Amino acid sequence: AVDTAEQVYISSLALLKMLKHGRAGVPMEVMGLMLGEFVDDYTVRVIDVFAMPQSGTGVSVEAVDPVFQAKMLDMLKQTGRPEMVVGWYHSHPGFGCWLSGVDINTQQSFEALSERAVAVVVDPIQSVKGKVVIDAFRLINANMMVLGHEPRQTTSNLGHLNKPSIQALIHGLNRHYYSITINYRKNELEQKMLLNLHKKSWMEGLTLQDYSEHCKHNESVVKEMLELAKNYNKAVEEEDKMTPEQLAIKNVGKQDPKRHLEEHVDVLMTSNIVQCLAAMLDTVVFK
Amino acid sequence: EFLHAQEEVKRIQSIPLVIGQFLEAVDQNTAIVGSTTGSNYYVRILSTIDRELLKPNASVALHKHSNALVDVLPPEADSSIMMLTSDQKPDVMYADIGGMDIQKQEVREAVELPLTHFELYKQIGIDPPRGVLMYGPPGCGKTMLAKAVAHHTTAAFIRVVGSEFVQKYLGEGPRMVRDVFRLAKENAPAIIFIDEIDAIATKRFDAQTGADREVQRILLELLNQMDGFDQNVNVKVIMATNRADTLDPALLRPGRLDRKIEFPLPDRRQKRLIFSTIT
Amino acid sequence: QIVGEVLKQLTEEKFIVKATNGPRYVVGCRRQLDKSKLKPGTRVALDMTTLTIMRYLPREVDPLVYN
Amino acid sequence: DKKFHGILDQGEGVLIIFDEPPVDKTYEAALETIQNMSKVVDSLYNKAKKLT
Amino acid sequence: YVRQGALIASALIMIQQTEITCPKVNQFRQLYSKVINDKHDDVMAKFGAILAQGILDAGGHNVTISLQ
Amino acid sequence: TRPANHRQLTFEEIAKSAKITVNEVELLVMKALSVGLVKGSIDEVDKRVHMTWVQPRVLDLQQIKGMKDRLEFWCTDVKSMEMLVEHQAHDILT
Amino acid sequence: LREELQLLQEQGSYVGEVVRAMDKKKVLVKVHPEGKFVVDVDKNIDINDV
Amino acid sequence: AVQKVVVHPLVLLSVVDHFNRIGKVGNQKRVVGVLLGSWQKKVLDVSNSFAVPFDEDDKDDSVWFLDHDYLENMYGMFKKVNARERIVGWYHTGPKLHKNDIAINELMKRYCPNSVLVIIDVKPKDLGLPTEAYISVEEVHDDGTPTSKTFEHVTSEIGAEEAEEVGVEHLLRDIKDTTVGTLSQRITNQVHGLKGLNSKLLDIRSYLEKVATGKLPINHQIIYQLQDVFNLLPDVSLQEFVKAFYLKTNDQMVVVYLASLIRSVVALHNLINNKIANRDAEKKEG
Ligand SMILES: Nc1ncnc2c1ncn2[C@@H]1O[C@H](COP(=O)(O)OP(=O)(O)O)[C@@H](O)[C@H]1O
Repeated sequence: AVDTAEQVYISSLALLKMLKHGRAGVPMEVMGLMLGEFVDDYTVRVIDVFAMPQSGTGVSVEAVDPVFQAKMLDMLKQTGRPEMVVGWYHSHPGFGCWLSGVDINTQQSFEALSERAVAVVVDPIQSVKGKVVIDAFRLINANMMVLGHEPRQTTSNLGHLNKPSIQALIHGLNRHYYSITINYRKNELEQKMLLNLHKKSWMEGLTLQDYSEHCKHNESVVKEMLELAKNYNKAVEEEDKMTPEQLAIKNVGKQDPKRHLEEHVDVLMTSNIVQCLAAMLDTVVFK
Repeated sequence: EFLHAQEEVKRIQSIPLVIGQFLEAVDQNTAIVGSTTGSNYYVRILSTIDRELLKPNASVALHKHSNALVDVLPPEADSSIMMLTSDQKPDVMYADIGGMDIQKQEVREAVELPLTHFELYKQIGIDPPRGVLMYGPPGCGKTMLAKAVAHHTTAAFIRVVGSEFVQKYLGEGPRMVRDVFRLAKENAPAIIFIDEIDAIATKRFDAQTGADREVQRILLELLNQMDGFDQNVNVKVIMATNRADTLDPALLRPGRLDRKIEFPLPDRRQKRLIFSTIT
Repeated sequence: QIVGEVLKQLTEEKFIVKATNGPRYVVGCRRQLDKSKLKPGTRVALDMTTLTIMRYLPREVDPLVYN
Repeated sequence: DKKFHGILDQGEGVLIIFDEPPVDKTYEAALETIQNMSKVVDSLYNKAKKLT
Repeated sequence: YVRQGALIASALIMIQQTEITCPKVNQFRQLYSKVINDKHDDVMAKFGAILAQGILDAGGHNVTISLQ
Repeated sequence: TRPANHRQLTFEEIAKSAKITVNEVELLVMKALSVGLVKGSIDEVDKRVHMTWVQPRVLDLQQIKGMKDRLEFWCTDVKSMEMLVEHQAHDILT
Repeated sequence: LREELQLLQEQGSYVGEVVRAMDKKKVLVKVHPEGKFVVDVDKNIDINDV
Repeated sequence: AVQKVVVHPLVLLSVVDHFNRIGKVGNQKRVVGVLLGSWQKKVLDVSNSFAVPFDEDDKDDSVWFLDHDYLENMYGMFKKVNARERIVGWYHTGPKLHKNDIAINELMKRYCPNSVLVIIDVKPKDLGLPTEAYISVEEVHDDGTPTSKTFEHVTSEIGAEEAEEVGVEHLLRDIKDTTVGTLSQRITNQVHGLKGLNSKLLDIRSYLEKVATGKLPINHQIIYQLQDVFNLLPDVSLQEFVKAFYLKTNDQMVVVYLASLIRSVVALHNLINNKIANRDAEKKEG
C-alpha cells in the first residue's frame, strides 16, 4: 500500500515495439504486456516489451494465451535475457489517458496476479509528431479512499508536470492512486549509438544543386518578394501619424515588416549562399 | 540558442489537414467553425494565418484530429463543382444567336451593370435592376443569353444547376452559396445563372415532403446572400425557370428580383429565322 | 482502405478527398501513383488511419431495371 | 516585331541568327521588385520623418 | 512549482525584515496569508506557500538564515 | 593517364598515338564510340575529341603510382581548401 | 499555439446555443450535430453570467 | 539476387541491446542471431531482431552451437503476431569475419533463399556506420581467377521507419538533428561532409598505396574498373564555367540587391522608428 513518486525506466526498443505494434493493429486495439521488474518499490525498470495478437473475443485475459506466454518467456530465457511481468501496455485509439471498463477489469486481474501490474495507456493515433502519451497508474481497493485519500505519498516529485487528462480524472484510473512519472534509459553506449548512427547524414552535406529547381525557385522568390514589395509599400502609406501601433493593431495585414519578417528573406538568402558556396567549393576542388 | 529555439519551434506540422468551413472570426485567439459533418464548434485561431485569407464565410482547412484553423482554401468554385469560370471563352458570342431578340433589350439592360454604367446608375439618379428572372420554356434556349452576354461583355458565367444542388449536401448548401457568391464578388464581371428551379427548388403549392424543408433553408440562405450583396459590386444574378408560379415570394418580391422576362415558343417568323441562323 | 472521391486536387502535394458520407480531408497521395493517374473527380481509396491516398478505383452505375 | 531572333550584319552581308534564352525574366522581375519596393517607401517615409 | 519556488524565495528575502525596508513587505505577507487561506490552489503551489510562510515567520522574528 | 588534363585530341596527336592517316581517323573514332573507348564530341575544324571512357581495363598495376599520385593530389587540394574555408570561417566556427 | 492545436485535437471547444440557465450551475445548451447537452458552468462565468 | 537492402532505424539499437544483455556471461565477442523483416520490390528491410548465445573456437572456425528450436518458436510467434515479417537474414557481430559464416548461412538459408549476413558494430561508431550488409556469391570469383568465397556487400542505406520520429525526438530532445538554425546547421553540414570526404578519400589513397606495396592481395579486377572512370570523368574542364560565367552570379547579385539590402533597409526602418520613439520620450517625459 506504498506508492511514492514512482518512475518507469522504459527502454527505447520497448517504445519501438509499442509503435510498431500499434501501427500494425491500429483499429484492433491490440494488447500486450510490459515486461518489467520491480528492482525496488518505485524505481521500476522495463527493458523489453512484446507484441501479442488480440484474440477475436477482444480484450480478454484468455486472449493473452498462458501457454503461449510461458513458451515466449522460456524462449527469452534461453536466448536473450529473462524479465518479469509486472505491467501491460495497450494501444488505445478510442479515447485518452484512462481505461475502458473491460481494460479496468483485466488490469484488476493483472493486479491480483502481480504486485502492482501498472495500467499503461499509450494512444497510437494521438501520437503523430511530437507528443506520445504513456500514462501509468494503479487500481486501488476501497480502503485507500476511506483512509487519507490521494495515495500520492509525501514528496514534491510526482507533482512535477502532473496533468492528468479530463477523461482520466472522471475515470478511476489516474485518479485512484497516482500518475507514474516516466523516464527514458538514455544510457551511453546506447544513446550515443543512436544519435551517431541512426540519424545519419555524413557525406550528404556536399550536395551542390545549383539550379536543379532553383531558376524557377528564384522566379517564385522574386514573385513572393514582389508581393512583399506591395505589402511593404502598403505599410509605408498606412504609416499614420496617430501612434502607428494603434493603426497596426486594428489593421493587421501580416506583411513583410510584420509577419513575413526578415527571417523568410534570410531563408532565401541562406539558400542562395549555400548553393553558391557549395558550387564554389567544388569549383576550387576541381583541380 | 534563442534563434535556434525560434527556428525549431516553427514546425507547425500542417501536412494532413481536413476541411471544415469557418463561420467568422469573433476575436483574436477565439473563433467558431463548422465542420463538414456539421458539429459547429468554437475553436482557437493560431496567429500563423489571419485576415489575409480569413474572409467571413469561405471554406477553410483544419487539422486531421484537431479541427484547428490551419489554412484557408482560396478556390471556391470547384468545392462542389457546379460549373466554373465560363469566361474568356467564346462559345456563342451574341448576335450569332438565332432567337434574335425575343426581347433581349431587358437583357442588354441587365448587362448594363456589367457593361460598366454603375457610375451612370448614379448621377442620373436611376436604380439599376439587380435580379432578372426568365420564366420561359426551353424556347430561345434560355441559356444562349447567359452563354452570350458573359462574352459580349467579358464576365464570369456559372451554371449552378438547381437539380444538382438539392442533395445530401444540404448542410453544405449554405456554405456553397457563400462560396459561389464569393467567387462572383471576386470578379465584378460575373453573372450567376441558376437552372431547373421550378420542379425541385422550392415549389410553393405542394406540402413539404421530407427534405423539402432543407431546400427551403438552402433557398433562405440564398436570399440571405443576395441581400448581403446589396449592390456592393457590379455582379449580376439571373435565374432561368420554366414556370415562376411555384417559386417562393421571397425571391419573387421586388427588392430582390424584379425583372421578369418570358421567352416564348419559336414564333414562326422567328422560328424560320432560327432555322436560317442554325443552318 | 476507405473509399472517397477527388473533390479537389488543390496542388501537387496536398489533395482534397471527400469520403462518400461527409468529411473531406487535405491528404497526401500514394508514392507510386501520380497526379495523371489520380485526376479530379475520380474514385480513390484513403488510408483508414493515416488518411492518405492509397489507390484509385473506377466506378460504375447501374439502372438495374428492365435490362 | 520580335517574330524572329537575329541581327542583320550588312557589313558581312549576312544575318547572324541567335537562339535567345528567355529564362532570364528573373532579371526584369527583380528590377521591378527593386523599383516598387524601394522608390515607393524610402522617399516618402524619410521625407515625412525628415527630423529624427 | 515555479510559483511555489517564487513564494519561498520572496519569503526568504523577507525574513527578519519589516515594511521599513520596502512598503511591499506587508503586501507580500498578506499575499502569503491569503494564499495559505486559499485552499483551491494547486498542491505544489499551496505547499510552497505554506513553507514560505513558515520560513518567513521562522521562530517569530527571532531566528534567521543568512549567508553573510 | 590524363584525367582530361589533355582533352584536345588533335589530328597530330592522333597521328602520334596511332600512326594512322587523316581519313582513317573518322572510322577509328567511330569504332571507338561504338565499342566504348571514347564517347566525347568529335570536331573537324580543330579535330578535337572530347575524353570520356566507360569501358575500363587493366591499368598496369605496376604503374599504379600515377593514379595514387593523382588521388593524393585530389586529397591535398580538398584538405587545403577545407582548411582555407575554415580559416575564412573562424568568425563563426570558433 | 501547439498546445492549442493539441487542445483542438479534441475539437477544442464545442459551439452551443444556450437556452436554459438553471440555478445549480447548469445550462441546457444546444449543439448542431446532436442538440441538447446538459452540463455544468465554467469557473470564469457565474450562474448569472449565463 | 536482391538489388539493394535498406536498414530501418528500428533494429540497430535492438541488436546492440541484445549484444549487451547476452554479453554479460558470453564474452566470446561473437553475437549471432537472425534479422527479420520484409523484401518486396528489390528493397529489403529489417523490422525485428533476435540474439542467440554463440561460442567459437579458432580451430578452423567450426565450433559453435545455437538454440534452433527456441529461435524457430520465436519466428513462429513473430509471424503469428505479424504475418508480413519474415527472416530476411542472419547477423553476426565482430566485423573481422571468420570462416564459420559459410556453415551458418548454409544452415539458416532454409528460412531465406537469398541468405544475407549483417554485421553490427555495437562498440565501434567509426564515422556513422551502424551496420553493414553482406550477400553470399560463390558463383566463380571472376572470369580468369580461382575459386573463392567472395562475400560481397550489397548496398545499404538507413531507411525512414514511420511513427518512430515521435519517439526519437522525445528521446534525444537535446541535439535536434534537424535543419534548425539554417545557416549554422548547413555550416555544420558542410563541415562533416568535408570531414567524411577527406577521411574516405584518404582511405582510398591508402588502399592504392598498399596495393602498390603489394603486402595485401590485390582485388584490382573491380578496383580499376570502378576507379578509372571516377578519375577520368571530366569535372576539371573550366570552359563550361566560361560558357556559364553567369552560372548563377546573376542570382548572386540580385540576392545582394534583394536580401542584404532588404535586411539593411528593414533594420534601418526599425532603428529610425526606435530613434523617433526614444527622442519623443526624452522630450515629452517631463
Ligand atoms: N442560335 C440559337 N438560338 C436559340 N437556341 C439555340 C441556338 N443554338 C443552340 N440553341 C439551343 O438552346 C438550348 C438551350 O437549352 P436549355 O439550356 O436546356 O434550356 P433551359 O435554359 O430552359 O433549361 C441548347 O440545347 C441548344 O441546342
